[PDB]
Amino acid sequence: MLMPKEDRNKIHQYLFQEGVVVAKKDFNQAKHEEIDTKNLYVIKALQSLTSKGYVKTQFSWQYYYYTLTEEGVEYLREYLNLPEHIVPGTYIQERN
Amino acid sequence: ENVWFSHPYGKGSRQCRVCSSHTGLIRKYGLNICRQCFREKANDIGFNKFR
Amino acid sequence: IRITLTSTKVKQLENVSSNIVKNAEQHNLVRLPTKVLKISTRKTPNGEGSKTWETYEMRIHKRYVQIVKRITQVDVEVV
Amino acid sequence: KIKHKHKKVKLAVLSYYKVDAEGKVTKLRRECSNPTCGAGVFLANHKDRLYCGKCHSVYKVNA
Amino acid sequence: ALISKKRKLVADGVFYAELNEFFTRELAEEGYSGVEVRVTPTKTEVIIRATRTQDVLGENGRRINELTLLVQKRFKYAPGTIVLYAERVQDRGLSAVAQAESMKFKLLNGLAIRRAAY
RNA sequence: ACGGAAGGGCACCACCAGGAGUGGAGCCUGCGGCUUAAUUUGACUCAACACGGGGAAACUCACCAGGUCCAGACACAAUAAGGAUUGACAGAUUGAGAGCUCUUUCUUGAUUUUGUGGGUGGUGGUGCAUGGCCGUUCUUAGUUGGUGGAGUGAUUUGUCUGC
RNA sequence: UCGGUUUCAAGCCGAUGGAAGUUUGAGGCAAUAACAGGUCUGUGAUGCCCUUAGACGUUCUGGGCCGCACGCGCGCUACACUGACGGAGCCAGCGAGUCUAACCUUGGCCGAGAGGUCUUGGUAAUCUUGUGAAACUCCGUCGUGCUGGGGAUAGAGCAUUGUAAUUAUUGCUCUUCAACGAGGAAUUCCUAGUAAGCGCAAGUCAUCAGCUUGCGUUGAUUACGUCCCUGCCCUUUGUACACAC
Ligand SMILES: [Mg+2]
Ligand SMILES: [Mg+2]
Ligand SMILES: [Mg+2]
Ligand SMILES: [Mg+2]
Ligand SMILES: [Mg+2]
Ligand SMILES: [Mg+2]
Ligand SMILES: [Mg+2]
Ligand SMILES: [Mg+2]
Ligand SMILES: [Mg+2]
Ligand SMILES: [Mg+2]
Ligand SMILES: [Mg+2]
Ligand SMILES: [Mg+2]
Ligand SMILES: [Mg+2]
Ligand SMILES: [Mg+2]
Ligand SMILES: [Mg+2]
Ligand SMILES: [Mg+2]
Ligand SMILES: [Mg+2]
Ligand SMILES: [Zn+2]
Ligand SMILES: [Zn+2]
Repeated sequence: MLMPKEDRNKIHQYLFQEGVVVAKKDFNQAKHEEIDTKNLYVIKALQSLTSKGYVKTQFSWQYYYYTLTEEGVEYLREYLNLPEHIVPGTYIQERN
Repeated sequence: ENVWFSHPYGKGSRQCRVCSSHTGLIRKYGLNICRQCFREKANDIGFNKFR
Repeated sequence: IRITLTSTKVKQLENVSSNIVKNAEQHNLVRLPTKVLKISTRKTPNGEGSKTWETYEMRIHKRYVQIVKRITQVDVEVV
Repeated sequence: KIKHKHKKVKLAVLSYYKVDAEGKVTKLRRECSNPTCGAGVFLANHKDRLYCGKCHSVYKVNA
Repeated sequence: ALISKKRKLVADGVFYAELNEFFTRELAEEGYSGVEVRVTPTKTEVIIRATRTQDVLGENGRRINELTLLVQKRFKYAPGTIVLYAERVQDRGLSAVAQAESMKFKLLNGLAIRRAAY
């Protein structure tokens, strides 16, 4: 989709850091609550994300929930240059 | 462009929170569910039938 | 003290009312109208046939120092 | 009677910056009045002004 | 907040509904009877009656953690006020809602209808 | 099952006794028809026709006259750092202050463009391919099986004369 | 309970008693077998087909769904003197209502009105609200003829909703003042606080109720029966019907 590499990894962090997304289905919301972009961009990015793997989705009343797989946790190295397994999302953050 | 979503409340703003449906919306107490969608999910929302 | 409590079911609504007139004697010391919310729509999903109507109902019943903070531990609220 | 694409004529990349005597940066065209044209864009020259390349919204700077 | 008890009790059950046909729409394939929402001080405990239950902790913590932060993100709950207690259903042969899902998957693997219904 | 066949029984969606009417008038509103660029459409006995919660100025919007956009995911081949893509002041433009397309020559940085597939959305079609729900038959009392009894059998008795 | 009744019964009828004696009144629930009944125009329910960039996707601008020789279905308002109007008396119940905000609105002024305005209370058994509703009730005016019954049609002006009122959104003011003189053949609904008359809240909803879902106020006439019509149920009967008169 039409979004230069400062956008598709505008979040390459909220994904690996937080772990999941929420986005009520609203193209032209253009201001995601909890994230700095169009709400269109996250979903279309998550589309592009899920349709390659690394992340799943579920729908339940127009709220487009996303979740990522262990396949994600080694794809956030090719252009998401982070130290290998130095950290993850559902690891020791608040109670793990 | 910026002429994309360049128009408005009324029916065009409201929709059932289950199907995106603009029509036949039940909004008394602000639940915002289709009459049809309401009658299915009404069992556990709190509305039982007595009389 | 003064507490106001509410719920939809009545049993565990009145398993605290009694459970508070018994902490009322905790050291040998010191009903609202029910609100029925009516949703009244059609049985049919489309438009066909006998024109049949169907009321639903929610029933809302409401009632009303060291020992204070260990009494609040159904919709619980107090001021 | 169908619609049409965009030509976006590429040119053989940035066409203008001049070497003097092999050499030194001699420069040509104009810059804007912002650090959003912070020496990463020197302004266009189309017709009647030197409008930006990055500041295509505000900042019609002239000299 | 600032809602008359009418409009939030409505929105209490709406929350329960969306929660539920979220849960069913999410983990029917793992076995799931209803959900209990404890309206309790501090936390809002969501006890989940489930048939097969270890489908909630993944890499020893990695699943309910993935869910707890999910329900709050949509419902704007600040972290740690949503406790996802994950119980196990009372006598799973008690729930039509469970067994219907036990058959939806059963027939969805080609087992003859008279076979997998009877 | 049906009978302008018999015996019972029972209903104001039956009559009787009557009320209040409707059918006539004016306007509201729905259906047809005619009309139209389109007058979106579903439903036609009860059980279509102030019914689709259908009280439509925009939205709704499905129709009609036009104008944008991709919100064409992912794979492959292509383009590709000596420019892939994207964008735009003003005018020409146009309902428009819209850079859709042209003039113009600046941006922009592998983000998506060209193509083959392959998706996706679809108030597009089929309620004579379905689910769920609903209406109706049917507001009435009716329906079934185990065992034995009758019959080669389909079937029947049970589920009955009378009250 | 007492009697009358039964045919032993099941019950039915009368009475006294009682807040209550038609299952006490009214509802919710509701079987088996079915219909090619209706709904893909409620679903991010869905098989197959069609479409997918000059799009049937989507958005934006503007029009239409309202368009008027005509037929029909639900209704609203009336032909008046058991009325219209003007003062006056003044009595309900079911409900809904605002903070990632502008809902229900009292009281003070301004305005003939519609409405305008500065406060105000209420997340509501508290406040709006006794919702001072309307029919109705007391007192007057009019005088039988389209009249002061009737308010359709239309002109002119002032307001409100809303980016936007033109093909009047709706409210107000004055003016215009049509058919209609109790509705042919037909035909709907109804047995008690029911029919009908009367208004009110709720759904809708930015604005718009002549609609619907309910609630109370005033409150009758007439049957407490039949199988004539329409028609359901149970036997028995006949059939050349079985896609079933
Ligand atoms: Mg008429
Ligand atoms: Mg019938
Ligand atoms: Mg329109
Ligand atoms: Mg339009
Ligand atoms: Mg469409
Ligand atoms: Mg059908
Ligand atoms: Mg036998
Ligand atoms: Mg038999
Ligand atoms: Mg039945
Ligand atoms: Mg058919
Ligand atoms: Mg479809
Ligand atoms: Mg229409
Ligand atoms: Mg009708
Ligand atoms: Mg008059
Ligand atoms: Mg009077
Ligand atoms: Mg009749
Ligand atoms: Mg209506
Ligand atoms: Zn819905
Ligand atoms: Zn600049």
